[PDB]
Amino acid sequence: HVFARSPALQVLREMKAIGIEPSLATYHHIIRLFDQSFIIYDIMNELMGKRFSPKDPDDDKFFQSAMSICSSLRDLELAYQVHGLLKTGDNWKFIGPDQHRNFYYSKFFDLICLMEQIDVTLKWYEDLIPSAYFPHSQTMIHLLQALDVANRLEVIPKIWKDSK
Amino acid sequence: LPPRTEKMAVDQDWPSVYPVAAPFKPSAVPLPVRMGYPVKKGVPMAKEGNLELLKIPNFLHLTPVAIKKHCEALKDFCTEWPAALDSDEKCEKHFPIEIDSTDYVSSGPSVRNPRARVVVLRVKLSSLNLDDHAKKKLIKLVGERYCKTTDVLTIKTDRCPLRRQNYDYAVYLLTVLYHESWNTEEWEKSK
Amino acid sequence: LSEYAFRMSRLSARLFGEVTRPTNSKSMKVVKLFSELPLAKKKETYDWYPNHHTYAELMQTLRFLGLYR
Amino acid sequence: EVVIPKKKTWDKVAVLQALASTVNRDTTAVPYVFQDDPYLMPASSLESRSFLLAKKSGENVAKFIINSYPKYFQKDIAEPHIPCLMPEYFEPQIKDISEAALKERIELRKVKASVDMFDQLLQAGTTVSLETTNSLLDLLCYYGDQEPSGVTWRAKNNAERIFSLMPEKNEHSY
Amino acid sequence: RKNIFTGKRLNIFDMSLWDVEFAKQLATVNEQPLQNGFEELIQWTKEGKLWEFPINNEAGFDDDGSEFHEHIFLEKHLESFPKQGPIRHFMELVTCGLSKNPYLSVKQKVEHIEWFRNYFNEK
Amino acid sequence: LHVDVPKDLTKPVVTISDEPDILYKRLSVLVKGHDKAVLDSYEYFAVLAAKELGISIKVHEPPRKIERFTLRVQYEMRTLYRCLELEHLTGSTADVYLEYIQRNLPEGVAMEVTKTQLEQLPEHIKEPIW
Amino acid sequence: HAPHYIAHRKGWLSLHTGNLDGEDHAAERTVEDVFLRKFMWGTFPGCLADQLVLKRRGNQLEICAVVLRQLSPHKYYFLVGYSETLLSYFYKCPVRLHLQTVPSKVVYKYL
Amino acid sequence: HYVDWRMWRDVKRRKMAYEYADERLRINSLRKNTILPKILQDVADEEIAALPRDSCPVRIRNRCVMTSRPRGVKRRWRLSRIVFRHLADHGQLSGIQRAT
Repeated sequence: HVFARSPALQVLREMKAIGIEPSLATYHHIIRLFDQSFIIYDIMNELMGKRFSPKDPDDDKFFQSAMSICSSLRDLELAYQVHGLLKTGDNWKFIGPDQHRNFYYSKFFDLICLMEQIDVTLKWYEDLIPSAYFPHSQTMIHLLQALDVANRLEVIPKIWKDSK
Repeated sequence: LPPRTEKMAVDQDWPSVYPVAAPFKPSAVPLPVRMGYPVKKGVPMAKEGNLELLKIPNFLHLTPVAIKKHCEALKDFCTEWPAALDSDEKCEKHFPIEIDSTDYVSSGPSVRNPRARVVVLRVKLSSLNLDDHAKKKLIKLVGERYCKTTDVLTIKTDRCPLRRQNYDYAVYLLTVLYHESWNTEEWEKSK
Repeated sequence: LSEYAFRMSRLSARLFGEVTRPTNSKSMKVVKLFSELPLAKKKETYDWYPNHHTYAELMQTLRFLGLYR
Repeated sequence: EVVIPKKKTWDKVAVLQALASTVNRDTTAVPYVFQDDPYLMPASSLESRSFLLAKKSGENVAKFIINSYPKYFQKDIAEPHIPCLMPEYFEPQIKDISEAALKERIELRKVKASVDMFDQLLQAGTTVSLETTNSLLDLLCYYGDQEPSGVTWRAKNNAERIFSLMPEKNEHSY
Repeated sequence: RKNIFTGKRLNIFDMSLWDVEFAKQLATVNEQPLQNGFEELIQWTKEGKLWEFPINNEAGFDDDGSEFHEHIFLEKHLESFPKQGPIRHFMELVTCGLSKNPYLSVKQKVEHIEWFRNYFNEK
Repeated sequence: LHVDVPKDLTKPVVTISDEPDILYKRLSVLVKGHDKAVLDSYEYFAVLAAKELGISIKVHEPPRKIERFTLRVQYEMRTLYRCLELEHLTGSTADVYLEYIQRNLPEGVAMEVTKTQLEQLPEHIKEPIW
Repeated sequence: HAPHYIAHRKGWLSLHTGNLDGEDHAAERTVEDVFLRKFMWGTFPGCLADQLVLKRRGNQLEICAVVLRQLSPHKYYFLVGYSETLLSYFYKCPVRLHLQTVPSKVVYKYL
Repeated sequence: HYVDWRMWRDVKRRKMAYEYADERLRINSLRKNTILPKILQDVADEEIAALPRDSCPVRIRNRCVMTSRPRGVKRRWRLSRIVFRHLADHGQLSGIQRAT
């Protein structure tokens, strides 16, 4: 926990200096150590545009953890940055098993519904569901709350038909 | 559950719905197409449950939009025909020899076809360095492989199992025929 | 025939790998015997039948395992 | 001046990958692993997982049948030969008491058989190669004296006994 | 206000079954379900289940890497036979037949000739 | 997809070797079927692909074949043909185009591709031996 | 429809290159078809609403079947996986099934 | 598990015909040439005769692969007329149609 933050950052600096490149597992470990939180901005800033290959068993746990942070911070630009990293090249293969995929996507879509304009929320709703994942009832409640906030109450029938 | 053709927009990207060759799915193809010989005072059968539409090798995965998108992405693999060769008149001048070989695409667990080993070499004798005696001897040696009307010597090799071996044998046959046409034995004078 | 024609033919038959030494009709059967794969070694002959043991005992195993009716 | 162009080479799957890069994901369909039929499309995450598990269980049953009765699947008709569609052999073929059979059992990850044959080689006075015993000890330490499917290190387990019996213990063993 | 990649470091450094299993664990990191039909065809081609296009009818077959001259000139195996007898004429016929056989390998043709050698030897 | 789009795509690796490329004077593609409509659709597809890749293509229809026999009850087998003559295309264009149109070959349709490679004389045939 | 409408109103259930002029292995494909039909009819008892359609493209083998919505989807998935694997290993080719469910037999008339 | 005893007998014949084919061809090749001395041709007549009788390639019959019918078999499909007509009439034989 908190006693470890500076030693872990020091270890990351050592690994960079020695010429051993970090992997998704390293950033996953650092993020989950700090989350118990602005290091994620720099981690993303370094990761933007890069393509990765499987180097550690824990690599697949990065995106989930990263997405978790974006939900707790309620920072939507960071969520878009993480998703754009996921979409670059063959990055999607690191989304992990179905449980991890559903966790990642549920937190992502909850954040979109909470912070984004309603029409872009509907575009993401149609693009992500059901092709990417099957929603949880909490996501439907969040989407209805978003529609209530945006005062687009003409859409509840379609949402209920979808939930059915 | 309701078919997903109800959720498809009228300006969607159809190539993504049928990326590859797949059998007709009535719940995926958003067309009210009908097939069947109608009964008396009847209508051709609907798509849902139709086995006849299920027996067609449909081209839903190759639409003009999809064909153009595929052929735009496949341009990167191509090389350019050398501009110097404008017609056959120059192709037969710079490349005298022609090698015909055939491949066969059937459907089955096995790809082997015995007819794919045959190789055919075609060369015009006027494109070889032969004098009068050499040309006469070459014609008499080859026999019916040579056609006088076209001036073309055709060597068809199928002895070897493989196609590369037959091509090598055809080249060897041409070489030995040329060199023995350019040789004069004792019995030659007995013409 | 002729001396010239005979020698020319006996040389063309050496270039193309035919019978150079003179031979008769009965003896040319050996060439056909060894050029073609014999009928008993053709895949239409020795594999004319489906196995019928693989096919029948596979049903027996499948039904015993309860995966086939 | 006939300028013959230089030949382009590519991997066997380059063309398929280019065509795949042309097409984008379908927003109105379930994942490709399921079937587009409305009755079979999963409607919930639990239903999707259940269907995938059922499909994998069916594949496993078929694999069990194939490996249990190779004699019905040995007949090869595919040219070129497909190795991945042939039965797999999980049984030792060498039956004599010899180091090669031990190596075979280590290759097959048959832990108990390997331990028993190492004991039998010791009883037969046959001296075991250092590399062979290191391979055995790899298998034992990785699998913890259990056959393939946590296991807590049990004192005086087979790995420890084999390790103590070793005439020469090199760095790899430790 | 400065990136986490600047600052202190440890300052310490400057510039079997286990390994195959570690590779198999690394393989599971990107083990995802098939996403569309092209991915399925790609995987089948990589496994070796699908034919590689454009179709080559002699795929996986190289005739033991033999050349044409090893199929067509088999008269170097007739050195142990009588050099001018009726046996030589007969074996010349046999090798003329065997050189025109696209269905046998060089090994099978030499096996034919060796059977003939042995048979004539016993007699 | 409206918003969720792939940011970057891994295009395949196509390496320019140093070896010379094969030249095919002609390339005859004979496709056989039991159904004329399938051969017409395949003609449309193949011709459009040839036009889009810049290959020179001309199409014609060889005469059909009908095998009749009797077991009385008389059965029949029709074989229809379509010939696509490609001309003046190199080895790599030939490979890519043939892979495309063979992968998209509809069920019940067999193909016979005859390739007429252009080659030079061997150096052994340039001049006679002395 | 009667057998004399096979090329006029009906089609062919199985499609392959074997019976074309010049092609080979017609008998092998026919025997494969017979086994496939018996195997599928025994592995999907009372499910198949109509005949199978056996399609062959290159090395592939597509069994496009029409089934009922009587059996549960889990059993359909289990049987599809089992059949795919077993037939792929039996014929040494990549077999694939394309089930299409209908509510009930698609009646055309009443003969 | 073949159709009947007669089919099993013919499967037995085709097995030995395959095993003995090379030896039969070679011994048969000695007797079909007017080069080798008659002393040798006469013995190969004895060698070929002594080979097991079912190994002779002339004792194999083209029975149907589904009904073991001895006659009425189309070699291209290895199917007797009754079994062929059943499959052809159901549209289960690709490309086959009734003539008009």
